Amino acid sequence: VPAALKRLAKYVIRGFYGIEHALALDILIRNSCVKEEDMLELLKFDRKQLRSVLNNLKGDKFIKCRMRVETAADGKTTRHNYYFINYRTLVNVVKYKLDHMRRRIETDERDSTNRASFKCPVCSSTFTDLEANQLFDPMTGTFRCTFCHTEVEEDESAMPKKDARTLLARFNEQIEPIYALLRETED
Amino acid sequence: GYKFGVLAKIVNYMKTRHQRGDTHPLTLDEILDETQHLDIGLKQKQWLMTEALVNNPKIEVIDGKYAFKPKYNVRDKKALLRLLDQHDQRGLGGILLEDIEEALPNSQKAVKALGDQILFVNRPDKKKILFFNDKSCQFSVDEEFQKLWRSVTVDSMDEEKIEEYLKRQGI
Amino acid sequence: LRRNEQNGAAAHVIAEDVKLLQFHVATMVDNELPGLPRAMQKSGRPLK
Amino acid sequence: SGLELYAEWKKILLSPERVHEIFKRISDEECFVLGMEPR
Ligand SMILES: [Zn+2]
Repeated sequence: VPAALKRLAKYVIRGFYGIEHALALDILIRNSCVKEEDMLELLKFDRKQLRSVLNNLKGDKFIKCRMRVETAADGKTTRHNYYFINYRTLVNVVKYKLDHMRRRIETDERDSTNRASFKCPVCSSTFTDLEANQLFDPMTGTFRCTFCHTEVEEDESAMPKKDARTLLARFNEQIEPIYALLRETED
Repeated sequence: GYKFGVLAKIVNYMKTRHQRGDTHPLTLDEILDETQHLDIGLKQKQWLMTEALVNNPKIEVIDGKYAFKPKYNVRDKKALLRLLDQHDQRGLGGILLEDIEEALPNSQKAVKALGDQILFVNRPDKKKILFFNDKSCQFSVDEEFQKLWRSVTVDSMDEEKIEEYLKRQGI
Repeated sequence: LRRNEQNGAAAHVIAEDVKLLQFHVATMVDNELPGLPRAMQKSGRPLK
Repeated sequence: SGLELYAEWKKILLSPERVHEIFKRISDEECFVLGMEPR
């Protein structure tokens, strides 16, 4: 268990994940194998909230879960749960959360272009340059929706796009540091 | 029943003494005289002394005379901070704010003096749990970033599809 | 469900919400499901 | 059990999205074997 793997896990979990979950990952770090009931006792949190967090953790398979059955002295049926962190699973899961973050930004950028520029207040809906041109009549001499009978301005569309472009640059700066840590891990 | 509520009354009297502020430990017989426990049998008192007084964590024994432990409860905000740090190091967990309040006068002012170093979490019973902050590592998370995080779900992603995505992206 | 996912609501909340969504969709497709409750119209008359 | 799926080998709930992704991973040629026209 080289210290580099532990450093990667600590840095990623502490910088780019939730504090309440990091609290449980601390127990996972402290001991490789822990009872689920012992994890509860260490966590000191309500069963319902813990089970919600555990369902999220099960979905993301951050920590692998196994089921063990043994016979108690009393003989009553007992169900025993074991959760333990796996570095190989964790690295990939984290890496892809990182990766799909970018696909989302690209999709938002493309949607911005997808939206139509023409928009008409009386109509109250977006309009394709196509529809605007057909609505235009050569005899009248001006291009204007046939239905609403008011001029169309495209300036309103420009504003939100500019705002989003600024946000993307900030995201790149905030995500810069973690890539070096990832590189140290691949080392 | 017999010989249980009397012990409870003694322990409550000790809390009343501590609201009084008399740090000096007191004799059990004198406590009985103050609490009108003379009527009770002596043997029950002896059993209490031998077993229950030692079992009670709040109670302490000094020079053959029994009284609370002035060390157990918090007395100064600096010691509260140090205790929180030690609890974080040893994985003890936070301490109940009601107990800290009855322990320390003006505990709320103590917390205000802590400020950022102390993290308080609400509880359905209104009890406040306190956790020391980590000085070594400090990180900032922005709400938009947390949202961009939140949407994406690996649970949708199937494990084989995971290793496949890495292999596809040529690394 | 969209708002719950947006807020990162409890996993059990989302699970029960998805269960109810599945129930509603399956009931709309067919209201005569085997061994499942019938969706009334707030008046005791099962929906068609 | 009613309108929900359980996969037991231990035993976990099978959400619709898992089956959706598995079916997407399935190839067109396998559809002919399964007797379902892919197009
Ligand atoms: Zn118009």
